[PDB]
Amino acid sequence: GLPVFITPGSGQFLTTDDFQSPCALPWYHPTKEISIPGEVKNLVEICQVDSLVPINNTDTYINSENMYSVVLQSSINAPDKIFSIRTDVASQPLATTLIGEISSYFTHWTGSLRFSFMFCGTANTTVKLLLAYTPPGIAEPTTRKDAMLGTHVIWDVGLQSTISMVVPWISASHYRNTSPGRSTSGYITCWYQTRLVIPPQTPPTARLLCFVSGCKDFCLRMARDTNLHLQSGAIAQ
Amino acid sequence: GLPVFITPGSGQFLTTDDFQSPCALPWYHPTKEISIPGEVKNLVEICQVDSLVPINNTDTYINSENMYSVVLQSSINAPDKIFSIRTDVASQPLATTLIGEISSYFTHWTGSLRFSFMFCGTANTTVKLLLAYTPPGIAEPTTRKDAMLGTHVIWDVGLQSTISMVVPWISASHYRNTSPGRSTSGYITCWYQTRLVIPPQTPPTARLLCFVSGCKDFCLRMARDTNLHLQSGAIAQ
Amino acid sequence: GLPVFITPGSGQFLTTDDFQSPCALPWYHPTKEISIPGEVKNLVEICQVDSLVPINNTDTYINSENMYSVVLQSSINAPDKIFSIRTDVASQPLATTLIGEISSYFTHWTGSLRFSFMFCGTANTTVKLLLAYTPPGIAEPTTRKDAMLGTHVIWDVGLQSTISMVVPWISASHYRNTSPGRSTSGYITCWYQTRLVIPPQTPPTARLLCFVSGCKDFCLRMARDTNLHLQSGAIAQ
Amino acid sequence: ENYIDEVLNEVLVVPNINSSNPTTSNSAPALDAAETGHTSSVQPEDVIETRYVQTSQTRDEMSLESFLGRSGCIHESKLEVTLANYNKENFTVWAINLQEMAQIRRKFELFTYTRFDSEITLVPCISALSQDIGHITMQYMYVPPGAPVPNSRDDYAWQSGTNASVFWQHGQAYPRFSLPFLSVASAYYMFYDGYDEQDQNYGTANTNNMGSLCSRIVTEKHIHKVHIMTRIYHKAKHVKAWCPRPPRALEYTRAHRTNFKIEDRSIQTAIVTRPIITTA
Amino acid sequence: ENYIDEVLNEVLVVPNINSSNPTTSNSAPALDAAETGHTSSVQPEDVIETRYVQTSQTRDEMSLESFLGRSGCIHESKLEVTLANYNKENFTVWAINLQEMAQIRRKFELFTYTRFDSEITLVPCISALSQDIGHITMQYMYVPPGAPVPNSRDDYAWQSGTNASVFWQHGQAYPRFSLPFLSVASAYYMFYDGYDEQDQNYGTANTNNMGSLCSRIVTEKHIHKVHIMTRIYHKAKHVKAWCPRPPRALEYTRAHRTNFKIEDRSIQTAIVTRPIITTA
Amino acid sequence: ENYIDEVLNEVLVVPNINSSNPTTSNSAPALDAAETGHTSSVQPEDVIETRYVQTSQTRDEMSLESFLGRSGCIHESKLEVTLANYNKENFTVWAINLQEMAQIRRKFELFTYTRFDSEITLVPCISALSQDIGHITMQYMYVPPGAPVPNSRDDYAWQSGTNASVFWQHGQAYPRFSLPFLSVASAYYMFYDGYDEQDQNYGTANTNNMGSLCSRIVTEKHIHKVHIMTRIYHKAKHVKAWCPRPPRALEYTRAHRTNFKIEDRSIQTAIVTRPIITTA
Amino acid sequence: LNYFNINYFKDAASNGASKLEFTQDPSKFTDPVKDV
Amino acid sequence: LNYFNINYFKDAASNGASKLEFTQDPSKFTDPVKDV
Amino acid sequence: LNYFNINYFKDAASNGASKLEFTQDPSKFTDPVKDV
Amino acid sequence: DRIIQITRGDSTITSQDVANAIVAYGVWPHYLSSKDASAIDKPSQPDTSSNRFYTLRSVTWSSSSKGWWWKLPDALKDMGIFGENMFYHYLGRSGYTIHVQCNASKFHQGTLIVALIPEHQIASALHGNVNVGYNYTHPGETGREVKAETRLNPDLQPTEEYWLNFDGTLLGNITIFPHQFINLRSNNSATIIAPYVNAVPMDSMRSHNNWSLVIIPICPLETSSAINTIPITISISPMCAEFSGARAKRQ
Ligand SMILES: CCOc1noc2cc(OCCC3CCN(c4ccc(C)nn4)CC3)ccc12
Ligand SMILES: CCOc1noc2cc(OCCC3CCN(c4ccc(C)nn4)CC3)ccc12
Ligand SMILES: CCOc1noc2cc(OCCC3CCN(c4ccc(C)nn4)CC3)ccc12
Repeated sequence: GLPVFITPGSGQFLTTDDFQSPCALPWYHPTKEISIPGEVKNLVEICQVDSLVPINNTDTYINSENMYSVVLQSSINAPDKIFSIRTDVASQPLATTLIGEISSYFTHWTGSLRFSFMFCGTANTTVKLLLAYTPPGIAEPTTRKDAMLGTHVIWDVGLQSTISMVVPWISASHYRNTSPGRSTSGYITCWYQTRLVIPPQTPPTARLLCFVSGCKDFCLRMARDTNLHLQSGAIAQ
Repeated sequence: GLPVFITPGSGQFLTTDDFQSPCALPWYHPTKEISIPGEVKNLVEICQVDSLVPINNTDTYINSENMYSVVLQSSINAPDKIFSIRTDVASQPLATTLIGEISSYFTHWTGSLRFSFMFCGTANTTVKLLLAYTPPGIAEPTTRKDAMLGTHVIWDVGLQSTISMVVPWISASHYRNTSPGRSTSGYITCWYQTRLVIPPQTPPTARLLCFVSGCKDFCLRMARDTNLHLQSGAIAQ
Repeated sequence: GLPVFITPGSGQFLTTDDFQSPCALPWYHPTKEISIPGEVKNLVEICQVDSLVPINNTDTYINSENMYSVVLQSSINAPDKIFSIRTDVASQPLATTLIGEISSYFTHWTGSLRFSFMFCGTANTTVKLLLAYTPPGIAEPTTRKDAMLGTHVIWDVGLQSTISMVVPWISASHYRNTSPGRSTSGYITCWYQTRLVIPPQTPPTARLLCFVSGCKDFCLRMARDTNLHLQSGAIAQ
Repeated sequence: ENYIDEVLNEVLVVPNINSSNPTTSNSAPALDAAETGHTSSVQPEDVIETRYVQTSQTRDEMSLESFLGRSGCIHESKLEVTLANYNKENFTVWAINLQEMAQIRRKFELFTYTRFDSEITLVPCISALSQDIGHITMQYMYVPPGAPVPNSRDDYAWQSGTNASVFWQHGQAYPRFSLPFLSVASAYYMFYDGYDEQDQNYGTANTNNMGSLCSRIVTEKHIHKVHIMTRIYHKAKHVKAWCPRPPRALEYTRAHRTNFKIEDRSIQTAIVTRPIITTA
Repeated sequence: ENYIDEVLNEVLVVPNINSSNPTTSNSAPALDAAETGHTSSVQPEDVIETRYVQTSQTRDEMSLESFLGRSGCIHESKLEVTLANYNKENFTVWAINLQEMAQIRRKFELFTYTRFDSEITLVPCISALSQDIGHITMQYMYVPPGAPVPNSRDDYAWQSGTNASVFWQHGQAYPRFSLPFLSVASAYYMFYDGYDEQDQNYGTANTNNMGSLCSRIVTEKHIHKVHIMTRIYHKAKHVKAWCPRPPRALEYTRAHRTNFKIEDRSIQTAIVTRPIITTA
Repeated sequence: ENYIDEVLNEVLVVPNINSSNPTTSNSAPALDAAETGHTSSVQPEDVIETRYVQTSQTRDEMSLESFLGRSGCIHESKLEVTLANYNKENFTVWAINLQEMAQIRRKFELFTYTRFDSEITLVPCISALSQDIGHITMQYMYVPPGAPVPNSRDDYAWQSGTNASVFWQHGQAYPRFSLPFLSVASAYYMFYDGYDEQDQNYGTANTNNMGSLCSRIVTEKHIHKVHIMTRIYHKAKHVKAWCPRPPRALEYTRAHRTNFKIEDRSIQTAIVTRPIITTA
Repeated sequence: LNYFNINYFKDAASNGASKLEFTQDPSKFTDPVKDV
Repeated sequence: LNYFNINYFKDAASNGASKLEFTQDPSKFTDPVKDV
Repeated sequence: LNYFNINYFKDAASNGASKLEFTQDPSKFTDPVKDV
Repeated sequence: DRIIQITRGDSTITSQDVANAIVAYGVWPHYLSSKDASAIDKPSQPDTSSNRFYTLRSVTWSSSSKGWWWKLPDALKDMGIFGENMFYHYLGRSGYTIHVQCNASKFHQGTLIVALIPEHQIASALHGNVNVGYNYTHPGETGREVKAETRLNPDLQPTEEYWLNFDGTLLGNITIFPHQFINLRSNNSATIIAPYVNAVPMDSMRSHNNWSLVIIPICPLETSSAINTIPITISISPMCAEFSGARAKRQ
């Protein structure tokens, strides 16, 4: 018998270990793999797909589909805010989205985010909007001037419905926390660059949709259980 | 003493393990092997031998030898059913047979089955029968037309008593369950293609025997205890 | 610390194991071997030496030296039995002998046995005896004819006192049990081929001695504790 | 060269950000149509003047193997041991599902189909209800569909002639063993849009039927009342999965069904309401 | 190249199904005579137009080694420990058979002759009948035919001078050891069509007599009443078998005899009756 | 080529039986004189017409190493623990002999001289006489001739500064250790035809004096009455022996003496009487 | 430096966690492009 | 990949489960053919 | 196949059971022959 | 090509309708080799005086007959030199050619199963602690008829349950044993050649029967003919028969 010496940790069940273990079904030969389309190798494949942000989370629109669109008015000639969003990604509203829910399965955050916007108004309706990400260490911008001084994209609605802008990863440290709580990653704020113009006899109001995905940039680390789902009771057999 | 670290599972008795173990009879030299005919290396060798199916399982024929034959009548001119069988192999009636009993020692099922039929009537008696396997997702065929639309063999009794037909493995998935219970593997149904014809002064009724084996096709996996045998009391010393 | 996994049997004391173990007297250098005549390497060396069989085990001769000889008479002209013996080797009477006692330390039996006989009568006395081994599946032979139909040696007393005959290993299976109890290995039976003839004025009765050893043939296996010795009380310090 | 590169956890790397310059052109990469069903191709360097940064970050941890490869509880079986001739009772039976505990269920339900070998790990605990405990040994036997199901602490089926059983006794460390991927098809179904032959039981109910995990206390009749609670843990090893689906938004009602509705309770997502959309 | 090919469990393969075509000929492969005692040679491709399918399936698990190579219970020995000077009693004796527990018995009785080495595994459990247990050590000694059989917890034979004994004490893990194939002939007999020298005791009784397994509690007189139940488990290693027989159809009555008849009970196979044969 | 040939246990082989033919000659191999002290040379083929048989049998198991190389009990030391200030008592002392237990004694007494290394294995068992046990640790010290012999559970000699001691505590597995062949001469004497300088103490008493095995309970004064029975087991390793003697025919009376006579009991061998010699 | 790994068991499934191999998309989620 | 195996014991029987070798019939159950 | 053996200890006696070497009589028990 | 002629001794058998023939377990009978042997004496091999066709007393097949069996070497107990060689030695070994013969008309129908089963250890008739008595498994050439009657000494009798193969196993799995079917419309003879088979090189011809021949009709014999009852005849020839350990004759 070989002299051997036992070490701290032995006997212990650690959830995240990987060790070998006798197979209970020896000699069993598993079914052929076959070809199924759409294999996922890596979670980031999902974070990289456009998901719709529940931008309108008011108590009034909550459980409808209208939570997913914002409304623009021809009634307004003005530098008015339309909406704003915390940019951290496990944050509300964006936590519900693909990239959020997944980020919510990790404790660490980094990359650039791709916000794309689709204008759903009449083919003959036109507007120019300002889309702005204001970096952290300051308050959510209260005016068009204040917002525009940051990173922005002026969007002109025309033949192509859509535009994508990006919030660069700009941060003190290489990674960020998915549940920061006090610290912010910045804001993204939408304004009227001109006005929503309409012809005769066409709807005065038009909607706007909002999407997020990650860039090549994006990465998550330190896997943790998700905060966006729970089990209250017991589950029926 | 070498530093070493103990792993989950240790101490455990697992029935299906194979590890080494000191021999309690060291130096003992076992008796010569010698030649005995009929070695079996692999269980499938048995599944490949024709066994007789207890095709007539009525309460009336049960514990006799007559459970093993079916009776044909010259009295009938008609497209009549003679008998039918669930085709799953751990199923009744075929569970009792070689291939069944063995399949009953595993939980998984695949291959083609070879059903052979021997006509035991007078040398001068003649008939033509239809033998049909109707694949799953439909009900046991109620009429000759309905049955014949599936995989079949029209059998003509003549000098050679016997015919073998086969139920191809035709199934959604590569393997099936030996105890499916709700799901079926299909049916095999025997009918009169013509009529049982007889000369003067020869018995009006003739019997029919039925056999199963597996084809080169056949395989079983995931060994489990058998359902076709039990121990109620205790066994005498 | 190296990941390692504990196996069924561990912790156990098995009498027949051989494993290493720390020496409690490290560095100790044992005394020179020297030459002593008569080393034994293997137990069979002993089984191969002639031992005297206690052929006369009657209650009347028991604890004497006379248990070891048989008596021949000039008074008899006849095909009379002289004595007989069970041939199994752990059997009575031969269990007491070298080869028996040792066979009694194993559970398995095989080989040929060498029975040698020494005639102790007067130099001028003469006889011819029949020595017979009757193989199993039949009863101990009751008559000279019955005995002689088996394997035999007709022995003629003359200048050389002794003769050796052998019971061939003849058996169903390669080995036999040293404690068979119901099954027999056969018998060995001694008869008068002629008569014990004497001159004038010489003792009318003469003795006969009987020996056993094993042949090159012989082997024992599966070591077990002996049945020919016990410990009733305790042994004094 | 892959014993090294994965010891500091660096195979699978994230691209660098390149420097970028003032653009003036007819090429509008920021402008696409999301109507196509295609996610935009724009990268930071396309819409803003960026610097060169060498990105050291790693996707290893985000791999399917990292994510499913942690064990979590899939079942809790309580054995309340009675002494009413002790043999009529005192056994668990559990039909085997990844579906009765929400945390791991949500994770695998991120995909439509999944395939993998399994590491089952056991954590038995004896709650002592008498002055003492004594010697408790337990048996866990896997009883695949069709195998004889034990009806008493008694019955022959614990002989486990061909079944796999694993034994635990008080003081022994947590049992563990591995399973090979067990489905009859090429992958496990996390969702099923179909019914049985009888046109009933919508859903996963139909697909993966692994049979049952049966527990029994094996130590013979004795005097101490105890409870034994063995918790079952499951790690996925060697994993592939296909067809990502959106993540479960609501509490789980029932196994093998997507039913979300609950009695006399408002239907409640994890989204959180705001007073007004111009303020974050 | 066989460390690899058996790690994914692929030596021993199943043939492919070839494509097949409309046949018109005097060659009737479907037509044979089963009177010959020969099983038919027909294959799917012979009687039906088949496609080409590459069969990945494996017979490994169906090998004699896989099938007999799982341990199952062959004996249960209960030791009720008394204190009536404690030394007059308190030992098991068991004559060694694969014949007293039905599950493994049925399996090996699938063949006429069998040959193999054995792995015996022990599962002792102390049922505590007093307030406590204390220190229980047990001894198990193999006592081959002819060896002195212990008559008391006392007697010298537990000295085990040349016999093999194995010790267990509470808290130690399940003992295990291996045996070499022990018969005196070339294989073990599962059935025997003959009697003893005395023309008595039909059957296996005659053939394999392994002697006995003897158990004793070795801890000296003490105060706690307990029961010790050691269950014996047996795996076959290194196996060959010959002459397959049909499988046992009925419950087992007695060891070493094929007797099936039982008192005041109908003789009951595992076949199941139908109402009528034109309906499945 | 000897890692292999001894794994199936085949070095040391038995000769084949050759074919033999009808003999007619002046050469009488069956005829010898056993008066010479020589065992006969006759072989089966000499006195009977034999066939050719290839003998596969093996003498390995019959080797001196196989036969002595199994451990068996040589001593049983009971320690009854008192609490009468606990330190005045509670120690074993045993003078070391292979001579106090009959089973191994008979085996080695098959030879006149023997030589070998020893493996001592311990099987301690605590018989609990109180409601409980607590923590029992034991010490076993080898005290060679001349070393100070402990007179109390107390005394300094358990310091064991140069002596070898081995410790056991409840729950620890069976202690074991090896000894090198310890005699002062070239072999151990199983028998001695001589006396001491004083012309007294006939026999083995004189020869092998190994000193003594001393046991003590080391756990300090406590409340539970217990008994500890440590049984000593001995395997011979690396063995040679010389000059075989006939095996002991009668029960053993006393150690170190061949005395067989017992008081008021008939002197009883293992031979068994017959009614008459013409019947077996 | 680097690290040592052997498989101690006869069956595939006993083996520990698999090694990682590159994302190698193809872009089939983000861009399944019929005319590229 | 593949796997490592050594025998740690002196006796045949101690060794673990045997390796598999081909069915290699001959057809002696299904076709023991006197004229083939 | 065959089997692996190393000695783990510094002293002769610690080593396990010895290997077997041939009977090689000489016939000194059965035939110690002064004229052969 | 449905013809067969087998010549064994001074004996030659002929059948004009046969189904091939079967060689048990795919091995032809042989004499016992030097490698496998145990008994070290020179075997006696009677050759033509022993390995020849011995044909036993015939049995009658009727509308009611539910089966029969014989045991080997037992059935040959009283047959010629093979018989005598059987009781003069402890040990013997032999293979056999078994030829079962039943003929009828093209106007009869019936079907027999002819099986040769190794170590056929039958079952006691009743429950509890019974066994089967030596005499009842050693009928000689006459064999056991399955009879519905009450019998002499029932605690010693074997079961009459033939569909249980007498062994407590399902008839109709009776196939994994070497067998043929005699089916009147098709054949006339059944023929089986068997090698010695046993876990030992030679055994006792007296106390152990290596084989049992069992024929039970699985298709009842039906006819409109005047002869509604026909005989089945068994002839079996030992092959490569050898004996050893000779002594006097056991009775
Ligand atoms: C003697 C020990 O036996 C066992 N104790 O605990 C055990 C646990 C076992 O299952 C292994 C993991 C499986 C669970 C089945 N499962 C699925 C399948 C389909 C769906 C829709 N959801 N989940 C996929 C993987 C198997 C055996 C034992
Ligand atoms: C110190 C430990 O001693 C033992 N404890 O438990 C043990 C179990 C043992 O048997 C090993 C397996 C054997 C059983 C005998 N057996 C047969 C033989 C013939 C028939 C007809 N049926 N079964 C074949 C294999 C041997 C020794 C011990
Ligand atoms: C700290 C442990 O110390 C010990 N515990 O148990 C022990 C046992 C020991 O003896 C080893 C075997 C010896 C016994 C002496 N013996 C003889 C010698 C002559 C005769 C005529 N008969 N037998 C030869 C071999 C030595 C030390 C300890």
